[PDB]
Amino acid sequence: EKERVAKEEEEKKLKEQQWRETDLNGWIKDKRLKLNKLIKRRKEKLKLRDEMKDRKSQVSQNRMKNLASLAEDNDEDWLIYTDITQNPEAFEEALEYEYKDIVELERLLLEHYDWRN
Amino acid sequence: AKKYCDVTGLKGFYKSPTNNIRYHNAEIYQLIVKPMAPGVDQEYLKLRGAN
Amino acid sequence: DNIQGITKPAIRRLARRGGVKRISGLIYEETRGVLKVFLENVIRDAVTYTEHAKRKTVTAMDVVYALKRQGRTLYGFGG
Amino acid sequence: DNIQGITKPAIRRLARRGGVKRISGLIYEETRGVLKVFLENVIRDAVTYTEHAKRKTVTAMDVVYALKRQGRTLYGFGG
Amino acid sequence: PHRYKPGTVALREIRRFQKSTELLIRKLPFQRLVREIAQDFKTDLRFQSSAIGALQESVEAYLVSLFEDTNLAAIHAKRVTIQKKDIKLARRLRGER
Amino acid sequence: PHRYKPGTVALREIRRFQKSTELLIRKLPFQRLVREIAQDFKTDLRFQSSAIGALQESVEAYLVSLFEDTNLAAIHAKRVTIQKKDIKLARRLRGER
Amino acid sequence: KASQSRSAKAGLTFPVGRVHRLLRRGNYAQRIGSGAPVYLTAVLEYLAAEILELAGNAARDNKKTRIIPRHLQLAIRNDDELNKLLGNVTIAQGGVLPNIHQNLLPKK
Amino acid sequence: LAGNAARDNKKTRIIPRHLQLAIRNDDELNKLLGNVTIAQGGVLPNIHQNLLPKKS
Amino acid sequence: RKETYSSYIYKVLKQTHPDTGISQKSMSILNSFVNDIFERIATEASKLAAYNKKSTISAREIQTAVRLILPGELAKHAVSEGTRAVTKYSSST
DNA sequence: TGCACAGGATGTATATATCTGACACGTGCCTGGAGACTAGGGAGTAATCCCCTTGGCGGTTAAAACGCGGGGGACAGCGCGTACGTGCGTTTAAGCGGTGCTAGAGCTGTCTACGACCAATTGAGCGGCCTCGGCACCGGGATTCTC
DNA sequence: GAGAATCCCGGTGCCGAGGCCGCTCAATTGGTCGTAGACAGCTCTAGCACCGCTTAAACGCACGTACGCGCTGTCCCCCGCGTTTTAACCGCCAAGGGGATTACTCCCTAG
Repeated sequence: EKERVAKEEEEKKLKEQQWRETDLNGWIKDKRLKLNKLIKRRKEKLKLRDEMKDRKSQVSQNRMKNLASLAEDNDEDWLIYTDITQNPEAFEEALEYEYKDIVELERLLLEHYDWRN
Repeated sequence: AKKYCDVTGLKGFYKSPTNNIRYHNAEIYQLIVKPMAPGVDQEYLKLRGAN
Repeated sequence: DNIQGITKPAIRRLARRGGVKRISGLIYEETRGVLKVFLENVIRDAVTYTEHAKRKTVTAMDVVYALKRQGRTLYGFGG
Repeated sequence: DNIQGITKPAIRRLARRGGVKRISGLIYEETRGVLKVFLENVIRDAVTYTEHAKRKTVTAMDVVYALKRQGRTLYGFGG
Repeated sequence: PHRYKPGTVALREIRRFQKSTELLIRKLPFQRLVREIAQDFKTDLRFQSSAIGALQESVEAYLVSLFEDTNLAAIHAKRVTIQKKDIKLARRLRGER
Repeated sequence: PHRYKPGTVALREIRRFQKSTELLIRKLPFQRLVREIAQDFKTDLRFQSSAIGALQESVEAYLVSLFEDTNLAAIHAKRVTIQKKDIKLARRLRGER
Repeated sequence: KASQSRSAKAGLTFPVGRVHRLLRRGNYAQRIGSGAPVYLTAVLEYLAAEILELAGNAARDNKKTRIIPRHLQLAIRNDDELNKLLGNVTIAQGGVLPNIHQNLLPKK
Repeated sequence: LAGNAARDNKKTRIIPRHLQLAIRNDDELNKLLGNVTIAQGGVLPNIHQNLLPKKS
Repeated sequence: RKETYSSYIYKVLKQTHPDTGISQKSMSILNSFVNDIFERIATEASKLAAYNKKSTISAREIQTAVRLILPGELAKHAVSEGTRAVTKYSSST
């Protein structure tokens, strides 16, 4: 099972190498678009993480209302109670994984904030 | 008397309502004025004698 | 039947207030034991505040001061 | 690199004071993260006592009073 | 008929008890217990109902906090059912011996 | 070709440090650490010599008091080796969060 | 000649003079300065106002018009600096916040 | 108590390790000072039975 | 004759929530809370004044006690409110 | 034998009508906070002395970093049984609530003797200085777990 | 059965732990007065005791099934040990900056 997955990964790497050797500009554009999408998703996640720290924000009021509704009360309700938990360390791990994915997209683009203002 | 920003010395348009420190624009407020250590606001106000 | 004046589902009620799932049968007398070693430390301090005050009844005041002592303070009855 | 001042055989020395036969390798940085919050929590209440004393040096007199305020009153250096 | 999985209606009972704010110990066995436990230190001792409520609220908070401490020590020990050594560990690591 | 069993000399040096009571923490790196952690609030800080010794004794006592607790958590976990999860449960049961 | 109290001189609704009385014959110090009850009164103002804000939002969150001690308990325990300040005090008739461990759920 | 803890370890001088030995053995004194850290006293030697190796 | 804070805190609630009612037990909890906070702050200030060999309690030792007791952002908001109140009161000229 | 239609039964919908039920506002009152006047002593300023502590030397040396062989300890996995959850029959003694009785909480009055306050006094406990032996340190031989 | 690794007995400065005198404030004694603690005496709230109806909660027996527990095979990651090397520590000299303290003063807080 692991050997078949390794052979599939090697075949995918060979297909990516053949696509880079055949159409380098199209693969570079696709990898740049993927890097831009990953950067936009990471920026949205960072904006959400910054907005969650504010106690007077409307997201904090919505979290308080969700906690009051969960106290007020189903598989969906149990899933919402599981997903309404605080996960700062998991947020940092997800940010690290998103940074690793963005670095992989940047490496795929390579293979295929300023101080003025 | 003319009003100046306490951090940079430029033209101070605004003034924070918490520690009464004048600032120039948003980046100064976000980086310097709001997350400032306690006791430094009085030393800033010591320069123009407003402590 | 005084120390077992509390009943078998009473520890169950205090258990399911605590978010537990499965409960054994040998823990009921042990929870009653920590009841004994908690209420000795509470009402010995309460009766010291009682007969210091030249009274032979406990009021609402000495009990919450006894609770104020060890750091397990309780509101609502402070007046 | 100054945060690398505390050394791993010193953490081993502290561990064998506790009497532990087997130490895994992550315990060192775990105790580092534990201790870093911990000493800063008394540096919090030492330098404000120093500042209210109109002093710019710390001593053995305010640090023992900071520990006595939080709740680990320590003997040996007065107080 | 239709039954329930053991451990699913117990979730409903858990959420019912963690919504409901009511008192979980009957007042007369508790007042008998505190009267016969106050008789040892001093005789002819009368009581107050507000003192009864304060005492019962204190011990109810104490079993509650001790009980999630025991539950956390139990799931720490890769189990679901709690036992007596979980209680002894919770008391020893909480500081009261 | 005399090779000791692993853990026997660990227990022997555990015994030697059980009669021992001296400081197990180097002085100058800890002085550097407390200066770099105290510089962040009001600079140009003078320090007395006895304050560093008091800080040494308090950090060593807190370390050994946490380590006995996590030893009890580990021996309750049916293991000999400690982990981060024992340290978190020790911090949870002692209550410093 | 007639002038009003120091509370509206400082713009506060809590009694400055009563706090001064309690600081005087509370035997904390043999001499009490003038500005101490004003500062202490303002601190109690902000603490009571913030607690009443969280209680009012909790009572709005349950669609009621009265302050139940459940609202006070959930407002104190939900918020984290009020958790650290009020960790060792048990609120009379407060209850317990709902929490289930993730491994205790029917994960399947 | 410190004098007895001095004579059982052959010394005529009081050291803080002897003071720690004198406070920790008496249980009522121990919970009297359950929140007190001593300086240069050490900890009592306790070795766990599961951590003790071999058999008999 | 007995003392309570009830009218003041009632007014504080009417300033922000006009249509909200009150349980008497809630006043008992909140009266105990404000008395307990006044208790810890006042003896922290007295302890600090006894430390500095001073016989006088002023605004600065209770400022340091507020910095000692309260968490950091509550400490900074509390000293902001206290400083603006004491500077408003000190402008009796 | 099954299905469709018709008739009866019942739910309900929304404004009533009585009709309590627990809340927020309009008058006394009394006592304690505020204004005004006096005193004295507690921070406040500041200068000066001296002491310790922050850098900077340098040697040297226990001790940490690093790499390497090996061995039990933690990891998941699988089976055996029983203990806790579920359920219905059968108590029982909690809860309400009602009444009767009386201790004891609580307020007031009055007194006088314990204690703050003040002035004089004498002695004893802090401190600089002086002197010497307990213990750590070092050297070398007996002795005990471990392999 | 051997071997590191201990415990145990004897010589060595030493430097840090007991006396001792000088003496300076701080404990001691006496007198005065004005109030607070103690006791007596008083009025009613509130705590204890018991009877009786209702019934929802609690005990007890029966069984069924997940879950606590016993065993097992295995990576493998911690543990003992040799080899650099790198910073910790001890001896010390000098500065100067910061704490202690004296000394008058006035204002603001007690009454």
